[PDB]
Amino acid sequence: SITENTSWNKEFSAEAVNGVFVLCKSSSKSCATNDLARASKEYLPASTFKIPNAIIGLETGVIKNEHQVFKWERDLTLRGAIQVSAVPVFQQIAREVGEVRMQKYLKKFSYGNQNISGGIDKFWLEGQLRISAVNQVEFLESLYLNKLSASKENQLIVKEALVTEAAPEYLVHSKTGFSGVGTESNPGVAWWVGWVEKETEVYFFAFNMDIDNESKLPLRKSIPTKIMESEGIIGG
Amino acid sequence: ITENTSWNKEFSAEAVNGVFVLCKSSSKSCATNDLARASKEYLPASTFKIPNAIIGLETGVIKNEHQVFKWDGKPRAMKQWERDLTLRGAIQVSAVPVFQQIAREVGEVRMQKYLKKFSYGNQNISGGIDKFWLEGQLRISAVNQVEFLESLYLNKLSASKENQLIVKEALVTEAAPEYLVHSKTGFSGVGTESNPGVAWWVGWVEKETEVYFFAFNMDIDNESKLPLRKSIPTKIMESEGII
Repeated sequence: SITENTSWNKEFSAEAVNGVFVLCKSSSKSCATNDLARASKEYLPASTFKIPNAIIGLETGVIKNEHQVFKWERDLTLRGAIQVSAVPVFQQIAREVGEVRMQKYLKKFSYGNQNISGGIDKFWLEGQLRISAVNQVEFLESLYLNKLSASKENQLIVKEALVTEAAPEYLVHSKTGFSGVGTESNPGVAWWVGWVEKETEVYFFAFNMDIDNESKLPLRKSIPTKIMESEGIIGG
Repeated sequence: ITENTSWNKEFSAEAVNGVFVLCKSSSKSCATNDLARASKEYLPASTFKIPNAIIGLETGVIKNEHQVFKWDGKPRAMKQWERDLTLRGAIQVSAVPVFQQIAREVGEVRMQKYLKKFSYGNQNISGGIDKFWLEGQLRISAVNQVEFLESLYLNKLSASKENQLIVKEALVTEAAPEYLVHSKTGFSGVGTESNPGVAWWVGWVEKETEVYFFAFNMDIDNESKLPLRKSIPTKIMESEGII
């Protein structure tokens, strides 16, 4: 069940932006958001698509194993290619997977509008593919639980590649995305999605915002952090 | 495996008797400050949580990656262990009573089998099923730790690849887009001035597309010197440009 917390709008206003945050404790049955309408609106996933693309890459055999090196401006591991800008790597993966297989996996994953038109190597960046913050949480929860239609091994491999913060009792798996800086009337979209394991609890999250100014990009992390901090998740 | 006498500099200041073993790419290319001590076997103390976790998973004693080890509200030796812990948490805070109970459930026969498969030190689990790695006769060298960890990195242990991956994520301690560290500390206790305890730091570092396996141990008779198990090897690694 998802509920609306309009008091969270203060954190978007303060900084002057239009966006949404979805935060779920334990499971996607217990979620809250600043804006119910926008929580279900679908946007270009941009680099958040590397999550399903890597899983599909591994399942189809296009990516050999966790230790494959993607050789070149620099050579990258799977983790490095996900965490850094590595355009050509994932373009090459998508072309190798192919449209029929890509379409079949997005069906199995219930990934957004499942519309991959616009070119096999750019549909998630300039094409027709769209996904909501709610659908991102649902997808990430399935991954967490090894419930996607993929081997547990491959789900595990991608999950370690997504670790971004680590402490003994606090672990964060996450991924950013950004379609580009658009204009005030035709803004781009920026994302931060993932999950936080704090002690024995887990929190799934998905954030997106409209971006029409290059200087606003860091808000994709700061706004969610501030909201999570207010919920008591960050530290004590 | 060559010996690097220049690395002794890092141990000289603190009068530390210890050894560091560092291997670039594979265990076929290693360096150490003390060739003799590199193969000398010591109590693994909490570094044993690595094989123990894998064995707990393989035998079904540990259900999966999301198992919660519930605290019963009864006193534990460390306040940091007095709470519900995940598998990763229990490893990271080195929650001894959690792993003692795992060991009991695994049992002597299964434990012996897996230590043989894993080529784990002297494979001597005498001393009581819940204390052999802490005060018993089990002994492993720094070189053996590097061999074992490399197997784990490569998914080559005789355990499911899923289970090896689960334990690998539980060992992550430092994360960045192109830098990742998997590691585990150990500390047997302070022994005596005459028969000192041992402290350990073991693990591996992924930097860009390279991997480095490492194991450190030292004699310890004063708990105040404990951070040197991380600081000495960190200084050696940073001086080699592993940062």
